[PDB]
Amino acid sequence: KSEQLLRIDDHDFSMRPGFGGPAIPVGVDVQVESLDSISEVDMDFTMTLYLRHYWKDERLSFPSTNNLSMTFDGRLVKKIWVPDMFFVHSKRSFIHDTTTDNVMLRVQPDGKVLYSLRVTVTAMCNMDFSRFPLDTQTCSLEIESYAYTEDDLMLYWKKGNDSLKTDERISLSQFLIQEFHTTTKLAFYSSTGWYNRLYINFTLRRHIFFFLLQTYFPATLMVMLSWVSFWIDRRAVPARVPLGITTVLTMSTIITGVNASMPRVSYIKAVDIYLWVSFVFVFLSVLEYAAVNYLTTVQERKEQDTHAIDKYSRIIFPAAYILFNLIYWSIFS
Amino acid sequence: KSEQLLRIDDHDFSMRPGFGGPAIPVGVDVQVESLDSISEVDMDFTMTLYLRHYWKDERLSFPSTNNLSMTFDGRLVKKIWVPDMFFVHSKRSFIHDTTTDNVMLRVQPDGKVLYSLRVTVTAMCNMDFSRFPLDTQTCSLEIESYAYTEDDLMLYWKKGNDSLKTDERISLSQFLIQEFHTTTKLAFYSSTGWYNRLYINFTLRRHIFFFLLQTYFPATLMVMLSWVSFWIDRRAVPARVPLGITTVLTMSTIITGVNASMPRVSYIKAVDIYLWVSFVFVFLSVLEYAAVNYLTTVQERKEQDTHAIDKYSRIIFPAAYILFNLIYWSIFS
Amino acid sequence: KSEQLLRIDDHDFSMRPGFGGPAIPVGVDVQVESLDSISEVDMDFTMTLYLRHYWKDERLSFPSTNNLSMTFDGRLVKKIWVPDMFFVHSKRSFIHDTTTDNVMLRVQPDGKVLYSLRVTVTAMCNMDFSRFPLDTQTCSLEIESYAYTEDDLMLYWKKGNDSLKTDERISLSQFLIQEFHTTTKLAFYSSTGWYNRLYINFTLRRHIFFFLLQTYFPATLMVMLSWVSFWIDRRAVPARVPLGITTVLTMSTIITGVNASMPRVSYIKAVDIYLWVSFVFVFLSVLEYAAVNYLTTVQERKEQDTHAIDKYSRIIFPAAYILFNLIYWSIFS
Amino acid sequence: KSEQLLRIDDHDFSMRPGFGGPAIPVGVDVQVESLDSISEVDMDFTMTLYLRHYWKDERLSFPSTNNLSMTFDGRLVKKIWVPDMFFVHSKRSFIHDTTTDNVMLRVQPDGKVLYSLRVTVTAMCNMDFSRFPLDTQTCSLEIESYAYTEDDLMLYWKKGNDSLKTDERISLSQFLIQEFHTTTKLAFYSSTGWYNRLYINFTLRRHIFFFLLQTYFPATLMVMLSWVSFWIDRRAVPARVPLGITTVLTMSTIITGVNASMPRVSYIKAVDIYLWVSFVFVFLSVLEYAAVNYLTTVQERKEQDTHAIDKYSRIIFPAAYILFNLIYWSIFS
Amino acid sequence: KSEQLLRIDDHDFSMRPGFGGPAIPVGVDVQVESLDSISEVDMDFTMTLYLRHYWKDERLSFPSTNNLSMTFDGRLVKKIWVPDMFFVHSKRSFIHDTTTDNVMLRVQPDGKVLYSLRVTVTAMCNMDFSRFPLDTQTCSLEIESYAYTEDDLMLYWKKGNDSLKTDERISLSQFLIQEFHTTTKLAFYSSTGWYNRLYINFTLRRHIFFFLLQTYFPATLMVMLSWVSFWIDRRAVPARVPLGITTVLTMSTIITGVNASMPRVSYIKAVDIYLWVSFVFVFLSVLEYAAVNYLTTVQERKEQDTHAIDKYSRIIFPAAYILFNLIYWSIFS
Ligand SMILES: *[C@@H]1O[C@H](CO)[C@@H](O)[C@H](O)[C@H]1NC(C)=O
Ligand SMILES: *[C@@H]1O[C@H](CO)[C@@H](O)[C@H](O)[C@H]1NC(C)=O
Ligand SMILES: *[C@@H]1O[C@H](CO)[C@@H](O)[C@H](O)[C@H]1NC(C)=O
Ligand SMILES: *[C@@H]1O[C@H](CO)[C@@H](O)[C@H](O)[C@H]1NC(C)=O
Ligand SMILES: *[C@@H]1O[C@H](CO)[C@@H](O)[C@H](O)[C@H]1NC(C)=O
Ligand SMILES: CCCCCCCCCCCC
Ligand SMILES: CCCCCCCCCCCC
Ligand SMILES: CCCCCCCCCCCC
Ligand SMILES: CCCCCCCCCCCC
Ligand SMILES: CCCCCCCCCCCC
Ligand SMILES: CCCCP(=O)(O)CCCN
Ligand SMILES: CCCCP(=O)(O)CCCN
Ligand SMILES: CCCCP(=O)(O)CCCN
Ligand SMILES: CCCCP(=O)(O)CCCN
Ligand SMILES: CCCCP(=O)(O)CCCN
Ligand SMILES: CCCCCCCC
Ligand SMILES: CCCCCCCC
Ligand SMILES: CCCCCCCC
Ligand SMILES: CCCCCCCC
Ligand SMILES: CCCCCCCC
Ligand SMILES: CCCCCC
Ligand SMILES: CCCCCC
Ligand SMILES: CCCCCC
Ligand SMILES: CCCCCC
Ligand SMILES: CCCCCC
Ligand SMILES: CCCCCC
Ligand SMILES: CCCCCC
Ligand SMILES: CCCCCC
Ligand SMILES: CCCCCC
Ligand SMILES: CCCCCC
Ligand SMILES: CCCCCC
Ligand SMILES: CCCCCC
Ligand SMILES: CCCCCC
Ligand SMILES: [Cl-]
Ligand SMILES: [Cl-]
Repeated sequence: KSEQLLRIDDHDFSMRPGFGGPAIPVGVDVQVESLDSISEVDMDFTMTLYLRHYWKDERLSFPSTNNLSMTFDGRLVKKIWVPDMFFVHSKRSFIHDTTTDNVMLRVQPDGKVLYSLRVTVTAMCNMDFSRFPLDTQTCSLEIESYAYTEDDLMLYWKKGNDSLKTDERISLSQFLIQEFHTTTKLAFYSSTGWYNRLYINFTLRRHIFFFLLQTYFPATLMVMLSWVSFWIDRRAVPARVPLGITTVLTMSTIITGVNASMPRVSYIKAVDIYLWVSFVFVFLSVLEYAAVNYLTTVQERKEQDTHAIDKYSRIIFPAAYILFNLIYWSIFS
Repeated sequence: KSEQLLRIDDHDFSMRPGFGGPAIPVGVDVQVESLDSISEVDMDFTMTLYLRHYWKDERLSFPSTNNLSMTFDGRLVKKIWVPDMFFVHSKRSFIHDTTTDNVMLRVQPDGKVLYSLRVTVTAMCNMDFSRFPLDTQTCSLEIESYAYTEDDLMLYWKKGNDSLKTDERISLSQFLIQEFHTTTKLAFYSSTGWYNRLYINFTLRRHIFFFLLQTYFPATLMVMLSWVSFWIDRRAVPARVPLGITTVLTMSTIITGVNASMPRVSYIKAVDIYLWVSFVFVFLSVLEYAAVNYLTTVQERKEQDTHAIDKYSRIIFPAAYILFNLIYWSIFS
Repeated sequence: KSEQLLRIDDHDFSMRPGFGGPAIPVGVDVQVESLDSISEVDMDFTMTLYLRHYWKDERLSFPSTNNLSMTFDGRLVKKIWVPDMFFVHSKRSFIHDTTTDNVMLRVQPDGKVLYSLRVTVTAMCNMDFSRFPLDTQTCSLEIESYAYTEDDLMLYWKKGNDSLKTDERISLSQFLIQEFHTTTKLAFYSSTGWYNRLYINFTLRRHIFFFLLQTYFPATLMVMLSWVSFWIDRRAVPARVPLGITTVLTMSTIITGVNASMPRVSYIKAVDIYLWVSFVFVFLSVLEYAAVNYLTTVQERKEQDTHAIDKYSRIIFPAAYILFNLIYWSIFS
Repeated sequence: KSEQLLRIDDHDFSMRPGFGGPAIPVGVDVQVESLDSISEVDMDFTMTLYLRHYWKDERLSFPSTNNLSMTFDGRLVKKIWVPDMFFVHSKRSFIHDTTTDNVMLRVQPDGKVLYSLRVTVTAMCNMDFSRFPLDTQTCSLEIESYAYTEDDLMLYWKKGNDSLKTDERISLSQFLIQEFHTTTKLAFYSSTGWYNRLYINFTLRRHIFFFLLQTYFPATLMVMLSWVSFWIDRRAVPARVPLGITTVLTMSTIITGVNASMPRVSYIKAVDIYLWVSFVFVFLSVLEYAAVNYLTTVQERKEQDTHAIDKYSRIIFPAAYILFNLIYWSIFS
Repeated sequence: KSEQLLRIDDHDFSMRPGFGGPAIPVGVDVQVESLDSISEVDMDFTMTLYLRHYWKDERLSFPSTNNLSMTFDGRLVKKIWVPDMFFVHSKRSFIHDTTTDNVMLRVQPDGKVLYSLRVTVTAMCNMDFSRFPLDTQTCSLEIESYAYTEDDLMLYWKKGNDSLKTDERISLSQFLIQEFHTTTKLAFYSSTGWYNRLYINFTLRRHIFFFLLQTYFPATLMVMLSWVSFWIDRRAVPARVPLGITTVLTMSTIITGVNASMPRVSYIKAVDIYLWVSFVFVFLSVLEYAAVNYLTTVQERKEQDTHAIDKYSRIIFPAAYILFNLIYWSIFS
């Protein structure tokens, strides 16, 4: 029996290696396999990865006439001491178990141990949509020991920034992913003390041109279309009135359609500001002709060429819209 | 073996400490990690948190030449007595178990015990949407012992209002969160007796300006647009009629779009009252011109300037709308 | 050890108390905590409740110098006999287990037993939507023994109609709940025999005024709007035609919007009958003017005041609509 | 102990009864409790039912002074041999376990056994939507032994067609259910040999009148409405043009609304053919007036009653539409 | 006892057969039962299948007077050595367990073993939607050993390309499936070494004609409809203006409806290019008449047949649209 080469029953494996003395160092490496999904309303993301641990335990040393190591599956884990890592700020997680538990332990003749397992985790990520669709988001995944403070267990990245590897084909449907890197920081709990925490960081961006074409283009086109009435004969009332009211209806249907396709976030975003300013411009173009028609009727009744209001509007409306665009795009980049 | 320092087999751990005498006090602290989601149709919310217990048991005392404590994981829980807390009015819950069970027990030389675990819970919260979107909601999470009355177990907050801590970055996508605090109250069950119950309370609010811009603004603009026809020449029938009917169509499409984007709650809310009053105003503006056209035709036929009805409507319609707004906003704040 | 006061190993607890003789009576009480959700497309509902059992077993009697009882958690259940209740016509269910299993057993010195547990269940409820939105639904939850016929186990409500309690704040978002009560009935299985079955009954109703305002009001308003054309000068063709076609478009958009907001049930309901009759009325109002215009043109061509058709339509259309409303509301209440 | 009346430890229950000789017959009965849901996009359905097995085993015979049988729950199953049935072509399934496992075994003095359990299963059902909404679908549920060929285990329906019972109130929201019956057939696996397979068959149909009223009626009405322009004076251009373009807009909104409410199946169905032919008819009615207006203008310019094209169109359009309807309804029933 | 014919307690089954020498070959066969679902937003698919393993182990040989084999269920798996296969790049998986675990082991007298189980798996599949709806996708499922390198375990397809079988009725609702085949490739891990990997490959295609009819047809029809205005008398302003603005509204509603029915992928696809070019064509047709009306008014005022712009537009617009179509369909096939 291979489990008799390790004196399992001759040691108390409820205590850590080196108990009573200096803390035992534990090194960590991570390989990220995929990014599975992201939820903008609930503000979280899901990832699948391999987690690997390295440490030494003299109680597991065994004699050998060669330098070959022994390999075990998950059934040995319950018989020896292993580190208790957990994911901070997570919502749910599990360890894969088909066709059996995806775990393993490799033991060297001198007592060095490698511990490897495959896991899927869902983690929280606070997002800010004020600048949508030109926003940028930063997310992180955090790893910590549940029960051992830094006086008993010292947790660190085994090879610095070389400890993190990512799959060549990692992708998300609606985002671009960039800038993976690692950091570390100490955390304090008033109940028990100081703990080491490890971080994996990355950044997300959107495809700007899709949103420009889908949203900003039609609204600008409809605003430009409302200016055509300034060049039409003021005596053609049955042509001037329906044009304005139909332009208002078209802009309203565009805004409703755009609202139906964005994530349901109930606060003001940049694209909403652009759309409602455009709507106001279209509304004012109808008030202009109402004033022109009333004044012309008054003059004809009193008495019994282009009106000045049309002449000024032909210049004033586009200049104001251009100024609004300059200010908007200088503010929102 | 560390489990032989505690005389596990020398005591009956199916009975409570102090059995037969006064009740044993148990103190509680809570740390809230995140708020995960909220469901308005099903009226519930989900939270993740750390739960900690404090009590003393002389049967667990052990000799020591120093003042160091001993730490165990979840496997020891089945061998000793622990308190049986549960969440009142919950729908589902679970204890996190990656990479192992997130539990631990720390025992002092004199028998003081700390018991800590990490849990996620979904709890019910009755909501009232009568004043939407200006409504305010209050929710709570409740903790109680399943099997021990106040004569056997005395449950209390360990440090009063200092027993509750919340994460600095706790947030929800569509709500603002404020005013966390704790309370206690006694509950009675006719089957078994009186029990102590603990409460965690907080309040939720919406972003008002988003809803004002998205709903109240377009409806007011369309009502103001329907008043333009009162200043148009009454002889221009092919201009007056299509304008009114198209305004009615536009208002209908706005209301349908607004209904499609709110939570599916099937009873009358304040925003519905505002929208349908505006729709009635638009309808009456079409009836007005129908009457004017009929009377003018009658006069011309009998026989073979501005009509009085237009002159009065130009004043009467805006004043009535202003009065309705004053009453509405004095009632609904 | 408290489990040695009961002679656990001295009895066969695979057989029922009173084996070989008359059936053992088992009394039941229920406390309903909440109604969690309802699904109209799948026709089911979800409930959380406390289930309590009462019976006597002389094998569990123990000596005592007082009248104190002994209390145990769920670990003792596997060592003694307990009744095997299950929920008939259910789709899924589970027993709550945080922070431990929500079970308990209390034993009196003379052998009386109380058995209590907390459970969540989803149950089927056939619904009929023919009279929507004026429909009424009745639902029930059913409890039965899996393996014991009425000759071996007699199941009954412990205190008649006083055995059922409901929470003061029980509510559903889109329904009103009324008339909780209990019944019993015998059921027959050809495979094994006769069994006792217990029932919990209640009734659901909708908020009528919300549906009246959202659906019936706009359709009636549009039908009334289509009658305006009967009072407009027949010589104003460019005013009469667009009005009718735009009214048809508006009614179509209303019907599409209403269809989008009801539960996806694919058979004919009362509100559909009302909407499509209104649509037919609007269609006929356009055919009327087509006939008038053709006849006037014919007369003028042959040759080279109000037409009779308008005069009759002004009376005939509203009277027919009123008659339809009287018949409809006498049929559907 | 009742388990000592059966000599459990005196037999090897890893082998089948009658090992080494002729196959053991196993009879099956089924009672269907409900149909829980159906998914048209994923093509599957869910059912809850009772499964019962009958066979004889002389190793379980016990002495008795009467003819009473002994009843056990699910804990005995692991100690004896039972048949290993599984559901072919299923996606997921489970056995109900509240308040305990819904299993039982009854043993007669001579060794006859009844084995009963309650289960929920989701099974695949390939569907064809070419004739929607006039399509008919056939589904089945299949039962087979996992590890025993027909040489070792003979599986059959215990009472032929009387072995299947269904609940009196079984229903689905959007379908009608008819024609339950059973069949059997032999299946071949190249890896291990021949196996017996049992089938449960049924048929589904839709409510035709709901779909006729919701889809076919409005499209026919709009096609008939487009024919009104053929009777309007050709000199009234501002009446003829807007009518045609608005009819096109109305038909487009109807088609979009209809597409939004059907199951998302991306290939051509019969109702799509009807709708797009109607759209083509409406388009041609606008081209007709364009030609008429151009020819009239040409004649007046050259020079400086009803046109023949209108006279022919008044006859030709309805006859072609009637012919299309005759062919369509002769093809699709 | 059949488990005593195999000397279970006489061997260490924590080590592989042939330990210390050449690697043990393991052959694999696969039978695919169904394709359950596909998710375009999350980019994954789900499959159900049978997995079979073949290898030899002399430690399991048993004496026999015949050539009959012995069959066991899943309970024996924990007592012997079996291969540890897992699915690479998967998100979730499970082994079916109704009415018991769907596993089995067959052992020949000379020690040959067959190991069979039924499993469901969800796997990732990166997709590219640039050419939608004319895109083609390729997916794969991958199988690998968790803990044994190629020096200890040699994994291969048992019968080459004959090792893969698929069900005759495999189908997906929205895709066509073709070209199943197998491959193999070696993979390298810096942590442990080289491993053998097996692949199952297949291809997916859409139904082109459904998308052509639903999207490309209406847009082309509306572009052709906008050209009618070039043949209408330029003096009929109240006919020319509303026609153009209503055509713009119709095209906008078509585009919104089409966007609502495609998978929510936020980057530019081929069908979007076609739709927005068509929208631009419709917009330019309105600018053309604005210019014509202004020039005619200027000429009449100065002074106090067909205009040249209409004559050129009647030719220029269709030729440009035809050229765009030729380029588009030569690029996108
Ligand atoms: C790894 O590189 C990143 C690059 O930004 C840096 O921030 C981080 O500190 C580096 N970590 C180590 C351990 O070198
Ligand atoms: C904590 O403060 C809140 C503030 O409202 C108060 O209501 C509550 O009673 C306080 N509880 C304790 C234990 O002081
Ligand atoms: C309880 O009251 C209801 C009231 O309708 C009645 O139907 C039922 O029979 C009563 N049951 C008992 C046990 O009294
Ligand atoms: C049961 O009746 C159906 C009726 O169609 C028939 O097809 C089937 O063969 C019958 N089966 C038996 C076992 O009689
Ligand atoms: C099986 O056939 C496919 C056909 O494309 C080929 O690519 C593959 O290499 C073949 N594999 C074997 C093992 O013959
Ligand atoms: C509330 C946070 C600042 C946002 C201010 C936006 C103002 C938008 C006005 C648009 C008027 C149509
Ligand atoms: C039913 C609860 C009181 C709500 C009353 C609202 C009345 C709205 C009338 C709107 C008419 C258009
Ligand atoms: C099919 C069950 C009876 C329903 C009959 C409704 C008839 C509705 C006709 C509406 C015509 C527009
Ligand atoms: C592709 C399978 C045959 C379906 C043929 C339908 C043709 C529809 C033409 C409709 C033109 C508007
Ligand atoms: C961004 C990837 C290349 C896509 C270029 C498409 C340009 C579309 C222009 C449409 C104008 C209406
Ligand atoms: C007995 C162990 C208590 C652990 P704790 O103080 O709850 C901190 C957990 C996160 N590192
Ligand atoms: C034997 C224990 C019964 C507990 P109960 O009377 O059901 C009250 C549960 C909530 N504190
Ligand atoms: C051996 C027990 C069989 C029970 P059955 O005859 O299947 C009836 C189950 C519902 N009371
Ligand atoms: C060792 C048992 C193999 C069973 P198999 O040949 O995979 C057929 C399974 C369906 N009846
Ligand atoms: C001790 C075993 C480590 C395995 P690993 O190096 O993590 C590679 C897993 C995939 N074949
Ligand atoms: C209309 C676009 C002008 C603004 C471009 C960016 C200048 C800051
Ligand atoms: C139109 C807004 C007037 C009401 C503002 C609030 C006054 C009570
Ligand atoms: C228009 C409503 C009249 C019908 C009311 C109810 C009379 C039966
Ligand atoms: C317009 C309906 C005529 C077709 C009915 C069915 C004749 C085959
Ligand atoms: C309008 C269709 C012409 C293009 C067909 C394909 C030629 C490359
Ligand atoms: C919004 C412009 C109105 C014109 C009156 C000067
Ligand atoms: C933009 C309209 C200005 C009115 C002319 C004073
Ligand atoms: C929120 C500031 C935006 C200002 C608009 C240009
Ligand atoms: C609603 C106003 C009607 C006008 C008749 C006095
Ligand atoms: C608001 C219309 C009043 C009619 C004039 C008496
Ligand atoms: C529907 C009314 C038509 C008028 C012909 C008498
Ligand atoms: C309702 C129209 C009747 C036609 C006059 C005979
Ligand atoms: C289904 C009967 C309704 C009749 C309409 C009044
Ligand atoms: C579609 C009909 C066109 C008329 C030209 C003869
Ligand atoms: C249907 C239009 C036919 C044109 C007359 C020859
Ligand atoms: C887009 C065409 C405009 C006409 C001016 C030459
Ligand atoms: C397409 C319009 C061209 C204008 C004539 C020069
Ligand atoms: C992305 C290239 C498409 C060009 C349009 C013909
Ligand atoms: Cl006009
Ligand atoms: Cl006109």
